[PDB]
Amino acid sequence: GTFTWTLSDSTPGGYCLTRWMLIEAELKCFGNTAVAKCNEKHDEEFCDMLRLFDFNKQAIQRLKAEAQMSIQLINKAVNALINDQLIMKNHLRDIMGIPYCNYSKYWYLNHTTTGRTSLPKCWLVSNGSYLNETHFSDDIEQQADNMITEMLQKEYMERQGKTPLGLVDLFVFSTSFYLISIFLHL
Amino acid sequence: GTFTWTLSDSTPGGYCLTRWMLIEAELKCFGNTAVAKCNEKHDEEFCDMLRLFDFNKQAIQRLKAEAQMSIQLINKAVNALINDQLIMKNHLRDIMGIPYCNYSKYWYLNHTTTGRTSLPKCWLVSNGSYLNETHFSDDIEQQADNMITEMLQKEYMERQGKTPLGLVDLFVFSTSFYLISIFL
Amino acid sequence: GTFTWTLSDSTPGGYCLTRWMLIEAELKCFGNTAVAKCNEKHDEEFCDMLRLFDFNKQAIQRLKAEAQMSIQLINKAVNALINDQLIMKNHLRDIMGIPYCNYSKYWYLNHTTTGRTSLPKCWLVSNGSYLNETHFSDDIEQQADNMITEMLQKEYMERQGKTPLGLVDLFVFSTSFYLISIFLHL
Amino acid sequence: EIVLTQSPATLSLSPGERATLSCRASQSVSSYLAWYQHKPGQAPRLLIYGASKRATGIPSRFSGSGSGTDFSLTISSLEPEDFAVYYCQHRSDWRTTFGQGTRLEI
Amino acid sequence: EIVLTQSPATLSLSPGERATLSCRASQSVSSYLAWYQHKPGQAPRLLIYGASKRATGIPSRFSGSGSGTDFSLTISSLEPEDFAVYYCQHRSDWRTTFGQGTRLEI
Amino acid sequence: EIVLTQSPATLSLSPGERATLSCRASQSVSSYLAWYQHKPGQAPRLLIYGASKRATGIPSRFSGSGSGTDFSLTISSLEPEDFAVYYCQHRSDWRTTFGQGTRLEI
Amino acid sequence: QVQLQESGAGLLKPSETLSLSCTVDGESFNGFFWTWIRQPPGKGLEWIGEINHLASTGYNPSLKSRVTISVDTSKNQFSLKLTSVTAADTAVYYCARGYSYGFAWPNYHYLDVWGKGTTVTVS
Amino acid sequence: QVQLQESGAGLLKPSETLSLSCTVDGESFNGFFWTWIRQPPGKGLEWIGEINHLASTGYNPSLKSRVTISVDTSKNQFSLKLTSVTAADTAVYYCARGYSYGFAWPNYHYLDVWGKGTTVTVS
Amino acid sequence: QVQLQESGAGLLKPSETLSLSCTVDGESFNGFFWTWIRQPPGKGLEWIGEINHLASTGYNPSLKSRVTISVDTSKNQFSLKLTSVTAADTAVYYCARGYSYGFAWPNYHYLDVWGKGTTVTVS
Amino acid sequence: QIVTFFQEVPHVIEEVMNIVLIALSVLAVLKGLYNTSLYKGVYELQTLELNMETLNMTMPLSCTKNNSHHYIMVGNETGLELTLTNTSIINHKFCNLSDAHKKNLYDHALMSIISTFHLSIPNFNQYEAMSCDFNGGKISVQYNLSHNHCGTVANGVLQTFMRMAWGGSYIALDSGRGNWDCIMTSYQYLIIQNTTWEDHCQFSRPSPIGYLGLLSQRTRDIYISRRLL
Amino acid sequence: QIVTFFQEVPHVIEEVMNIVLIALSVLAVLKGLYNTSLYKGVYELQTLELNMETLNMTMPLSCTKNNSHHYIMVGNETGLELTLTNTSIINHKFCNLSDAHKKNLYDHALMSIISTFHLSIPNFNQYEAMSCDFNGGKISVQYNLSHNHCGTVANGVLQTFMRMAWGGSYIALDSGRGNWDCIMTSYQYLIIQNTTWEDHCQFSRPSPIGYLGLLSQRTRDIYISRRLL
Amino acid sequence: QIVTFFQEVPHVIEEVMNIVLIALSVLAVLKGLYNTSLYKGVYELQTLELNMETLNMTMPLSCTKNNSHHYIMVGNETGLELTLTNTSIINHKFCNLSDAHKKNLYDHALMSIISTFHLSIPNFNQYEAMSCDFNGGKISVQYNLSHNHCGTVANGVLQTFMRMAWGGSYIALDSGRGNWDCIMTSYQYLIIQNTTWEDHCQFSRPSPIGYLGLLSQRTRDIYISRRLL
Ligand SMILES: *[C@@H]1O[C@H](CO)[C@@H](O[C@@H]2O[C@H](CO)[C@@H](O[C@@H]3O[C@H](CO[C@H]4O[C@H](CO)[C@@H](O)[C@H](O)[C@@H]4O)[C@@H](O)[C@H](O[C@H]4O[C@H](CO)[C@@H](O)[C@H](O)[C@@H]4O[C@@H]4O[C@H](CO)[C@@H](O)[C@H](O)[C@H]4NC(C)=O)[C@@H]3O)[C@H](O)[C@H]2NC(C)=O)[C@H](O)[C@H]1NC(C)=O
Ligand SMILES: *[C@@H]1O[C@H](CO)[C@@H](O[C@@H]2O[C@H](CO)[C@@H](O)[C@H](O)[C@H]2NC(C)=O)[C@H](O)[C@H]1NC(C)=O
Ligand SMILES: *[C@@H]1O[C@H](CO)[C@@H](O)[C@H](O)[C@H]1NC(C)=O
Repeated sequence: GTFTWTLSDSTPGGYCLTRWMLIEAELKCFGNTAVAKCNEKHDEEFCDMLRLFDFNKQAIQRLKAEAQMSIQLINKAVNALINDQLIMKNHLRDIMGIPYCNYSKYWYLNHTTTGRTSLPKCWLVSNGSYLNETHFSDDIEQQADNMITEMLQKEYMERQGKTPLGLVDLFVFSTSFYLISIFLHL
Repeated sequence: GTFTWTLSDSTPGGYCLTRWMLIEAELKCFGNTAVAKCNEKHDEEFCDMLRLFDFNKQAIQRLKAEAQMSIQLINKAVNALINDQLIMKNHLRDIMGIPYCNYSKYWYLNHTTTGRTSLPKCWLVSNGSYLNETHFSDDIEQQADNMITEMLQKEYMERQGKTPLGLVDLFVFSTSFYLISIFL
Repeated sequence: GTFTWTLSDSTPGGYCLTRWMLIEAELKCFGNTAVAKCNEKHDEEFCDMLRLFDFNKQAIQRLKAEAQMSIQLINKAVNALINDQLIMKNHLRDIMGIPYCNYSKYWYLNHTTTGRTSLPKCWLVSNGSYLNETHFSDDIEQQADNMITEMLQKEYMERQGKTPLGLVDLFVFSTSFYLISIFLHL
Repeated sequence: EIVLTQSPATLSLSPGERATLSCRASQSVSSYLAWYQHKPGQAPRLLIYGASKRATGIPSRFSGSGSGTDFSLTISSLEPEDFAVYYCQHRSDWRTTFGQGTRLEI
Repeated sequence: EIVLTQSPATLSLSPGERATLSCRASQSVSSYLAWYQHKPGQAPRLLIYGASKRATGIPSRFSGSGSGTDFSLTISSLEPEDFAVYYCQHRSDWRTTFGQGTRLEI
Repeated sequence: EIVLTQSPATLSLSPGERATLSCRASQSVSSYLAWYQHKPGQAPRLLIYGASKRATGIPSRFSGSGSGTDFSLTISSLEPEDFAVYYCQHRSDWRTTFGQGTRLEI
Repeated sequence: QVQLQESGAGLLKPSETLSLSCTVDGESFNGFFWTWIRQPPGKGLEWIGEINHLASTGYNPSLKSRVTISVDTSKNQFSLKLTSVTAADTAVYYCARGYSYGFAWPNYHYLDVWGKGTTVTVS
Repeated sequence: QVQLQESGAGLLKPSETLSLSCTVDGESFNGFFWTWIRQPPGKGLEWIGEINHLASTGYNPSLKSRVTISVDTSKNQFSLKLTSVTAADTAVYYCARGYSYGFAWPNYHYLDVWGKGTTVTVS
Repeated sequence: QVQLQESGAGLLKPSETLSLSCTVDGESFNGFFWTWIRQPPGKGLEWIGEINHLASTGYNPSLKSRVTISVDTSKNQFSLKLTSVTAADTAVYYCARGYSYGFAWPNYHYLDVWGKGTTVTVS
Repeated sequence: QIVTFFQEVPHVIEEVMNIVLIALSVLAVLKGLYNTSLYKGVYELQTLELNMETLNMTMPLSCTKNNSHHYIMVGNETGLELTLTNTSIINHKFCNLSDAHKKNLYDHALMSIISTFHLSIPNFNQYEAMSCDFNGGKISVQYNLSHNHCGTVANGVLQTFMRMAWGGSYIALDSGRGNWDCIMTSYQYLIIQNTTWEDHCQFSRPSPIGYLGLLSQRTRDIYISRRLL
Repeated sequence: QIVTFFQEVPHVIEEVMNIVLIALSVLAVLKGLYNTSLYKGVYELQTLELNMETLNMTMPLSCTKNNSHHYIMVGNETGLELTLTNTSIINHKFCNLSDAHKKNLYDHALMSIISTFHLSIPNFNQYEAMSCDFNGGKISVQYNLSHNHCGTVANGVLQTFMRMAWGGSYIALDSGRGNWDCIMTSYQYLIIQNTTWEDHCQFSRPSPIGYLGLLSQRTRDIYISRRLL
Repeated sequence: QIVTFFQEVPHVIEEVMNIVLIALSVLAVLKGLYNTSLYKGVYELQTLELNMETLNMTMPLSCTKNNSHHYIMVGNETGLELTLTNTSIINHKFCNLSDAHKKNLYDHALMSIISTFHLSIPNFNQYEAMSCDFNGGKISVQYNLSHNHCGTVANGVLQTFMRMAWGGSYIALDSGRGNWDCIMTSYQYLIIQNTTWEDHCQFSRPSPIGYLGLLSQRTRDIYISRRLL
């Protein structure tokens, strides 16, 4: 199967990691654009972790928690929460000597003015240490370019959802007719 | 893994629920645009049910059906048909006191003039009863909005497959050159 | 879960089947367009096979290979590589007498001038032989159509990532203002 | 084991009177008691079950009540054919027990 | 348990004649029969197997046929060195049975 | 089984002199050896463990060394309260062995 | 109409084996507890034991060591066997149909159809 | 070229143990049913039994209680052992190689390579 | 501060059962090998055996047939039982606390805390 | 595309850009000539209900009659009745599975369902709590639920029962609200016996969902009972 | 863009709006001056066949020699030969798996494959139908297929065999067309023995697909034989 | 959109199409009036780190103290210590799982973890390599790792251990570089015992990942030891 868990309501449509969920003690909120990626992508570690944390929060909130863990609950919910083949991807990368995600650390780009961010990506490890930023600066640049292009394309898609193609057709044809008329005048 | 079963041919590319498939005892056909969502969504209860019904139909048609069920057949095909984690999602919602899908009932919007419809969504239950419409009205509103937007976007997408970008650029540049000329 | 294995580097961002990987003797390289579909589709047999071959290559390269097979490795990696429900789809088609894929043979369209190709599709069998072309020419024609449309659409998408909709709106408004002005002059 | 003690041991009443018979259970019952009427020469006859339901053909004067450890059977206006021995009866899982029986005489 | 009856128990034929031998199984055979030649003093010699195939070193004049329950051995033109005792032989899973033997004499 | 042989059997040295005591294993050791001092009338006293580490209260005069099969205990400038018997000791999994011991005498 | 036909000899010597049978005529055999009760002279009713159509059984512990109850479902009958009878085993013996309701509170159980009853004496 | 070399004493007394062995020279030892047959004086061929290289065996039921067939794949031999021999066991004993074909119809089985045969008189 | 208080009679006749006990006072009972050592006159230290808090044991093979060692974790004690004592069992007997470090190289083991000892003579 | 826009006019006036475009088109043309529940006005909310019964020939269908009685039907001829009850019908400790397999008289589909149910129970560790009778090819399985509530065979059995009879299962369940996902009921036994087909679904519609979902639970939470499984 | 539009003129001339745009562009330019399988004509249908043999070092490869002989090869040295046959080679009822494990002489990959096969069989309930010999580290497993066909040992074994040697398995299979997915053949035995490597794949190409697909079938359809698995 | 275009100018200025459009708009307007790590200038690279400890109430958390000591904590009270060591603490061959289940004194979550670990080991076939003590409800499990390295108990145990304490477990491992994925250590035993909660995670952060990933490994690679599972 495929994960199905939907994140609880939080960035009106985004999601917020609270102070306790992060090693540094402050709130961190991600907007609806990045979080929407979690609904459909299958190989993003941060999305699996968001689903895990949200499940922990909702289970604690909605069930009567006791000091004894009912291991049954997570044992039967895990595959609704995460892709265990992503864990397997990182295990296979580990044994092959390729940098892999150990799920602790993530990086993202944050626009200095508008505060909009990309979906956090796992900060890979090798030889027992986090990779130097110079090793994956190419991936970082790719994410920056993606942020720009996806923003512009979202702008286009929003316009397409509001302005009918027929109205543009009519505007263009009316302008062409007017140009033909002004040529007739001249 | 992931479901792979492809719906049988039926709305040219859509899918029809026959009179026997429904409690309403009436034929219900759904169009290609709503149905094609089922190819790539993972969290739609109705698409899982469509695949189940189609597998039942094709199995009875192409195999020599007998009174004794071969539980082997469904036991090995089920994961090709449905997402068992969608069942788990509704089970977890149920035990958390959250309204959940029990797969009996679905709602959809139907354009009064054109007959085009959205993909049916599960009508949720809570505390032994279906939710009142006013409880999930926002979802319904959202669905309505989506249909409009999706329809509009569809037009753009199809235009983009028939008119190359370069012809648009050439027309734009020709108009601009003509305007520059008429200024002179 | 869901497959996660990412193809190794090869068509800059594509993938090449080397001469050993094929029955006839020639290298066959596929472009980034076809290969990107492998990252997200769930029902393409050729993508599962690409992941299998790439995993074989990477394991042989990065692990000390020995003549004795470690069945444990493939046993734990298979679901990261392929969708076993796709194998099940073909098994179910076979027992129902529907034409099915046995994963040996694939067909694709190659543009005579530019050498661009569709993503290869399994060439189906039934009653012990491959189908004749004429039995699935419709699929072929659809593939042909897809290529053109997708190609055209891709150009638009690229443009949308570079030219802001604000600039299109500004150009349209300026042109309309100029047209109204030249009408005023007339 | 759940045991049943009936009261009184013997009951002396005139025809047309109100007859009340009690049954005390050692602990809270696993199931509500049954009441049987036993006359010499013939098999016991089921009167009441579920502490308050009438067996088929049992006249309306026979009624019952009770819960927990205390149950009671009542004959509102008893007839001369109501003078017999009476037994309460309990069953826990695979274990059936009878009260000692209350004798009911004119 | 499949048994084989060979007929006739004895044949009297002059050299150069045609010889036919019959083997009837008690039921449809699990396996097509084999025919052996057995001359006094030496081992039985495989002649025919699969009811029709010719073993190595067997002259082409030997032939066989049959199916189901009826199988037959034929010698087209018989030489003086073909006079022996002939056995049909069947095998079901882990059980080998022989016919009683037909003897060819001049 | 890993066994230990201590050399010399007896060692005669003057007070204030350096003393070296050797233990030879029969195989490469499963664990580094321990050295105990034993005086008549009292329990053995742990001197060195891990071939080089001093136990609690052991003066820095006592030292150890060694690896593989060869191990040594050294007393730099021995005092009159050092003259006693010395045992090396090895343990493999659930098997403990001692050496015959070396007597250090004036 | 349900009938329970009792059968078996009631005249026995001490240490003999009482052997009684009861045949069921009417309604189903499954879902009931076929029960043996006895009443000694000058005493109350005593549950001997009971048996199901699955031949699962329950016994009075004061008799458990010396009692057996069996069923023959093919002829809808059930039997009681009491070994090494003594003077304390003289009684009237009844076979009865018992029904237990355990599906909802309050649970109940009763014996609705009774056999005629066989006088059994030993001396 | 395949040959079957037979050995074992053929002269025995009643109630003794007939013990014969046969060594295979040529071709494989696996895939064949190594078979013991006998011919009594005046009678036809009689199947005693057969064995595999896996020590799986089949026996003629009339002799089953007295017959043991064994193998030694290391030196490619197989042995017959018949206990408590009476006058009915006087016969010529053949060791033979059997081949069974059961992979397609019509199935067949034969005994292609035969041993010389050992005369066995018990008296 | 850890003490090993030892108890048990040291005076015995041949073929009797030596029965010694040792109580631990201080620190934990888990994570140690409670060990019995002996020194017969004219000889060196000899390992009798050892036991954990899980009652897993190891014995010197020259005595394994006659030695039993046991633990009582309730009162933090461990016991030695030797049977069929002969003159070879005259010795001073020690209970000691062993510690084994096997988590990193070099592994080591020692006997750091010892009991006073008991003189066990048989005659 | 023009006619589609003329049809979808009402939802595009609110956008100012469309008003500007329409005004510009009109000006250009003029200059050239000179030289029961309803949403967004048109979308009716309609519903459908699936007849799961039509799947009977290829998959089991579970439904609840009432608090105590539930069913999993297999085809139109046979099924299993699952009853929560205080009245036990088996009073021995046997479950002679190997002999039943050897005799091979039961319905294979029903044995498969029994196996799936039993293998889906989490942390089952009291074999004494399960009794059976398979004589004559019948299926009779009795789980003794008598007794923290989370670590009890009753909890694991009820979790499995809730999933297998999903829909209508709640009326008998959650009577004692437990910690985490744990269930407690007032019943002392869960009994599973084979039965003939009958329309029992008074409380909830027949559905295959519970069974299909429980297939992936098999063996997920079994304990090890020996070193070599 | 524009050059690419020129390159695809045949596919875009047919559209009316493309023609209108071209005409408008041409008019505006003028006025500014005044002031063997082929598809769509260009797409050749081409084919490729994968050499699955190159995978031999990391996964088993199945192929079919003929109706009766099929193989699963593990690397370039060893494998298993699966024969459908009327000639059994084991005539006892033992399958001494425990002693085979204790001795630890067999090939571990081959034991893994045998385990996957046996655990994938649906509803196996006749332990006497399976006989084995593992002496000396060899693998020899014989399933007895002797006899509705759907609820038999032969059906379950054949289903597993078909999947394990998928591709070329069918030529001995489906001869007796059964109800639902059920298989029937005329063979009385299926025999699996270890063997050395050889190019046997006369009928079908080597392929890892059957084995990989069977991996998820393991234990899916086993019966319970005891209460504590 | 206009304002957005104005604020995103530098990234689009480089495109000649955007410059052309800007120049055209400006000309049209004029003619009408006549009648610490930075990326792409604006993006700062920031990081977050997840506090997995907050999950402790609903899922196990593994971490590594040092080369020899690793832990899987369940809640804030209990857990399992996994120690690679040369010092064995069990010197017998029993693993009395049946009696442990019958007595039912152990922590159910801890027994679940033990079961998952043991069932996840590939090709376990030497039952004498596993010894246990469960008396009093305690959990003590000892794997003998003593001895190609691929087909050994030591390798299978170590692979399972590497996954169970993934993150921090590698420092104990990869010491003998084996063929394919096979592991070898100098340690003779792996010991698992219940412990009380303590902050042990000096070497790697607590993490549920290894355990969650190991859930899907259960039973994937076990051997059959009997015909009827
Ligand atoms: C998902 O969640 C939803 C919401 O909780 C749940 O919906 C419930 O579904 C159940 C099961 O279908 C519904 O119960 C049905 O109710 C019907 C109406 O009952 C009322 O009205 C009748 C009079 O018409 C009254 O007598 C009664 O007291 C109620 O007030 C009723 O039609 C159904 O019962 C008939 O059908 C079943 C199923 O075939 C059959 O077993 C019954 O016997 C009965 O059939 C007829 O019975 C009569 C009398 O015996 C007989 O003479 C006749 O021949 C029979 N046949 C016919 C053809 O008439 C049934 O009880 C319930 O209302 C729904 N709840 C809500 C809140 O809407 C879904 O089931 C859930 N899905 C899943 C998968 O769990
Ligand atoms: C449960 O199943 C058993 C056997 O699988 C059924 O008993 C058989 O019923 C058939 C159908 O009438 C009879 O032909 C057989 O003689 C019965 N076999 C026996 C009694 O051994 C039984 O009826 C089923 N139970 C229910 C309640 O349906
Ligand atoms: C089967 O395996 C055994 C055990 O290693 C080997 O010795 C034997 O030769 C193999 N047999 C064949 C036919 O390959």
